[PDB]
Amino acid sequence: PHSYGIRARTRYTFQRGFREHGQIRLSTYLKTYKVGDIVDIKVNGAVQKGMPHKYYHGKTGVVYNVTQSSVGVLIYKVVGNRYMEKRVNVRIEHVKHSKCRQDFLDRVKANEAKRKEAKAQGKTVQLRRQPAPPATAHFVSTENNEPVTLHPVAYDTTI
Amino acid sequence: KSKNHTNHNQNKKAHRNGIKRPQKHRYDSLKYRDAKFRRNQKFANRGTVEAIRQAKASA
Amino acid sequence: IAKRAESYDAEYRKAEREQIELGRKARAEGNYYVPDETKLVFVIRIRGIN
Amino acid sequence: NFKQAANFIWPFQLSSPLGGWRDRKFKHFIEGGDAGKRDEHINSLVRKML
Amino acid sequence: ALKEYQVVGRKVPTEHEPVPKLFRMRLFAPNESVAKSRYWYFLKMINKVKKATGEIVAINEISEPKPLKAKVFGIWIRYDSRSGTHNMYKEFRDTTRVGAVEAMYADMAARHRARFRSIRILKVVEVEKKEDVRRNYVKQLLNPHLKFPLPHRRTGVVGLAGKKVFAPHRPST
Amino acid sequence: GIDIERHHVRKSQRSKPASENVYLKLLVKLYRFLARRTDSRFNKAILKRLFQSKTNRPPISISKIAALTSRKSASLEGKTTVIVGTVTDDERLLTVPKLSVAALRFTKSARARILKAGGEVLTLDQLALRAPTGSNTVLLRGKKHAREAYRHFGFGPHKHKAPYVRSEGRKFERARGRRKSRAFKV
Amino acid sequence: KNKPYPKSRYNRAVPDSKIRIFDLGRKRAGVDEFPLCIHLVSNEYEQITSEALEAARICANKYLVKIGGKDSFHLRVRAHPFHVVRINKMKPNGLVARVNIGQILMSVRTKDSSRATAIEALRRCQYKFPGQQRIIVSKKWGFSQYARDEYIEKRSRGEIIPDGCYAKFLNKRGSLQEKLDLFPEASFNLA
Amino acid sequence: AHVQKKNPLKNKAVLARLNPYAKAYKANVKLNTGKTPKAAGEKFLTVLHEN
RNA sequence: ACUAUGGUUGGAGACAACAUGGGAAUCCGGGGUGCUGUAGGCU
RNA sequence: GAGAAGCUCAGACGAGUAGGCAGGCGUGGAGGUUUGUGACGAAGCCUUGGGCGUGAGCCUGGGUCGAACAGCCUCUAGUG
RNA sequence: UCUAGUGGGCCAUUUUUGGUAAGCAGAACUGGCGAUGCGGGAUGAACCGAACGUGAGGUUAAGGUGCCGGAAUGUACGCUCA
RNA sequence: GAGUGUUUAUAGCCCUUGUUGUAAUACGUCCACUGGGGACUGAGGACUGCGGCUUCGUGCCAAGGAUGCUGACAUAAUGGU
Ligand SMILES: [Mg+2]
Ligand SMILES: [Mg+2]
Ligand SMILES: [Mg+2]
Ligand SMILES: [Mg+2]
Ligand SMILES: [Mg+2]
Ligand SMILES: [Mg+2]
Ligand SMILES: [Mg+2]
Ligand SMILES: [Mg+2]
Ligand SMILES: [Mg+2]
Ligand SMILES: [Mg+2]
Ligand SMILES: [Mg+2]
Repeated sequence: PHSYGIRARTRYTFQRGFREHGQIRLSTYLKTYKVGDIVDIKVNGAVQKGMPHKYYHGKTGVVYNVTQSSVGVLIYKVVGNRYMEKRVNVRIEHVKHSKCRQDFLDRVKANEAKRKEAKAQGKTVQLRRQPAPPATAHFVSTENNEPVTLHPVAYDTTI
Repeated sequence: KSKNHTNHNQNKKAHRNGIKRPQKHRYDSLKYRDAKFRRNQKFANRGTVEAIRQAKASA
Repeated sequence: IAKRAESYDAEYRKAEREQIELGRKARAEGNYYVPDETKLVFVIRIRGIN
Repeated sequence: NFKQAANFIWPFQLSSPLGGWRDRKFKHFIEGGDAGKRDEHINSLVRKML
Repeated sequence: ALKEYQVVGRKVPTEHEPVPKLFRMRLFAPNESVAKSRYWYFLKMINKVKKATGEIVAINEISEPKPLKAKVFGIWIRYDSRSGTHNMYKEFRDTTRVGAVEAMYADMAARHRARFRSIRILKVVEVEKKEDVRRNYVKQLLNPHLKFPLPHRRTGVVGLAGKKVFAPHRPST
Repeated sequence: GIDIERHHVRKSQRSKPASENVYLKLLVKLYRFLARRTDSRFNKAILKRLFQSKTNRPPISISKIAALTSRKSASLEGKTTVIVGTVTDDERLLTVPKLSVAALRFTKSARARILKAGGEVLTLDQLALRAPTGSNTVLLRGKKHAREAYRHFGFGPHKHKAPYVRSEGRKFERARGRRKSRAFKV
Repeated sequence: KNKPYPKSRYNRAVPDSKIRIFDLGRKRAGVDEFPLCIHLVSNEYEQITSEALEAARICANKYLVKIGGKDSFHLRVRAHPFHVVRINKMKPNGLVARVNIGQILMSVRTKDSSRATAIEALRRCQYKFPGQQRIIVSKKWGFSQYARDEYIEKRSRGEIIPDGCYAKFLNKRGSLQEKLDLFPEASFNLA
Repeated sequence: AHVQKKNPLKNKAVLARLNPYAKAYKANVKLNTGKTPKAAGEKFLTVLHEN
């Protein structure tokens, strides 16, 4: 009871979203991909050509090659006791840029914007992110906000 | 009875010598690239090396 | 080293007194002083290795 | 420099608590056990273990 | 050893409501950690708040104002049995609300095999008038001319000669 | 109990030569002292290589020494070349330049040709006297992976390594699995 | 006790459940009458078979009719046998109902005068069912969703339109003109 | 060097080697030398005794 | 509602409660009923 | 000096079948060495005595006995 | 880099499928036994606790403290007669 | 001698506020505050260190690990088998 055809068990994985069938938005074809870009793989069931295998659906990797209609994407997959370099040729309908990559780009930009300004003002810059610190001391007032005393409620059937 | 598959110890075995990651190199083989890109890159790189050689020598 | 130790002692005692004074002030006014959350925790392992 | 200072300190090798633990160690402190966060009661436990 | 605490807490302020309301409970717990945990247990079933999205702003132990005055304590509880949920009312004579509450927990353990987790204390009130006492076994203790013999204990022999294995004579009541 | 996982527990290196050569023991004695009583990485390098096996101490020829010390941007003009190993001759180098070399062993032909060209040959103890910390020295090694076994290591499908075969020619592993006309290629 | 296994194209060869009638009494009643509802709820997760339900409904119909008649009750069976229990023949064997905790098994709305009678009939059916069940009195009007106090106010304002057994409850949604005409006595107050 | 660990909390000479400040350390300072007011408040006490 | 984690917890079991955490759907109610780029026309 | 194959200071750690490696113990025979042991008692054997080693094993008192035998560095195997 | 053993597993928790059920068969996750002694569960491969060099002292876990048996015929409030 | 029916009488109780208050006490927490009883251990072996105290000196100390003072036995005792 187990077939190993390419698209076995992809019944929901390769479905277009509800009320998202039909036309493919043409901005997908106008995106530019360069070697070193970090892309997400997300299979469009409406484009049967250039389909990556279902293992790569929802995976993120680096573009190593650019062709007319496709990109080569480097993906590491565990195959035992080690990761293996996989090179998947994907048509650009199944690919999108990682949104964190622009977030990392902008954070670095803001880091150097802070660093240069801190240098000129002759002060520290403190470019390190920090985990959410313990909450600080405050002074909750009760004027016009008097405490309400609660009690546990008695049991009663609501059917 | 044969056909006795189980994955119970297999994950433990994989982690004994860990999930190894492949070595990352500065340069990857251009045999994975488009052949037209690869052919022209040979000429571009050859000219860059020639130009770097001349400028050092003529300095 | 002795001078540094003395200043640390004064610092610990000063922080402790301010906590008492802030709590007393809040009780007097009927408001609430929410103290600073701890920055330090000590962790003890209570289970063996099985 | 907490990170460098704390890491420099070898993990403390405490004894078993003088006076023992609560009846069942391995339920939560809120449930009358010993596991998990116990707030300032970590100090009484350390006295027995130090 | 239970203690009574007042606990005051609130939802952490957000942009939608920057002045969340303050809610107070009186809770019987062995320590402050359990008191705060019980506060969030009871607040979660009334308000859309968790410990992660709330904060405790005050906690104070409440001592008994008149620990030397014998009182009558009426306690309303809600408890889970093996088959269902019930509300019941019990009355206890004590000098502290803590003492009555400890009496109630022992009483529910003995008579219904009800554990601590299965009991919610709805209210603890000091009953002032004689007729408001609903149990006769309690209001008979409010008689000025109340008299009874000493209850049957296993006698008493100091602390040391009670450790003696052999006695020269049989005991006499 | 303690939960310690131990991977790099025992050091994997030699702490002494496997050789029983008494004179090698004397050289180790000299360089144990020098590597301990100086701050020189050169002396620790010599001590470590004095322990190594024959396969880990490949030879180097005087041609390679002459080439390595005569690069266009070298400045390795009048400096002593040092190898913990054998210095062989390269008869293809018809004219040997003037070289200063310190080595464990010199081949008879290598030693004769170095001297005849006005150069000098030193043992490692003579080197220790001249440059006790290896200053202004070219420390060199032979090619570790030039030996035959490295033609074969890693043989496998599409690895382009050499097979172990008793004989070479057609009929000796050039058929099914080695060409497209016979099932598949490698 | 596997995952639900109903009749389907993959399970065409199925027996019919032994109960086919789920509605009894004055099924075509109204909203003014039968104002009090009693429910028999399942207290545990049981697997009441169609035989056990069929037995209960026959017993409930006979006792209730003899004691109060036909016009004073609206007995209905909430549980439906849709799970198929298999067997090896001497393959599907029977139909059972998977009821969770607090699932109503039989609901009867009667007069408040028949409050004691409705309790007793619903009490007897516990001997036919497996597991444990409890008798509770609904806080809702008959088979509606509203409390008796609220339903009275909706009835006194004039926003309730009787439609067979059930009814139509006004809402602040849809074209006004249809809402106006349909509710004659109701006051569409202008705020 | 260091053949036997000595607890500074028990060995006073070792406690002097570490912590030079221990000699001058003054515990049990009296700060309640004044009139000692009471800080409870009317609102606090009426909230405290509710129910 | 569901759920990760916990107990020599309850219960014959079915399940349930509690403890340290995560946290819906649906219905119902209020509000809304296109925004925008390029290039050029227009009392 | 401290068999530099030596000397010295410190810290952590310790289950193990199948299996792997290292360092040792014991046996027959070979080269070398030890002004080696021995009819004034070799080897072997017995022991209700002693000593050494974590152990494989080793040394020794007493008894019996009668012709050979051992230590150290190496070689070797029909070696427990 | 070279090479050994192995290629019959089994138990528990939790998620399950088949089966009337099973000390049943088959899969998922983790911990175990196999290769794990020790304290506890009278007993016991797998449950609880805890994983082990030879020892001195101290303190504990799980579990106990009428006697067998080391340790309160301890304290407090009830319930229960079989 | 049993029942009433009025708020200190010839008693008492409950609930509010003033001081003599910096009341005590309990509990919690801390003291580089302090006083005793019991047991196991004594690794190391010239010196060197960090401290303290000093009459400032190759001095003293509880400060990089036990010494001191006594007694009895010695075909006993302790060890071994
Ligand atoms: Mg004790
Ligand atoms: Mg315990
Ligand atoms: Mg669970
Ligand atoms: Mg457990
Ligand atoms: Mg071992
Ligand atoms: Mg032989
Ligand atoms: Mg003899
Ligand atoms: Mg014998
Ligand atoms: Mg020994
Ligand atoms: Mg043999
Ligand atoms: Mg005993």
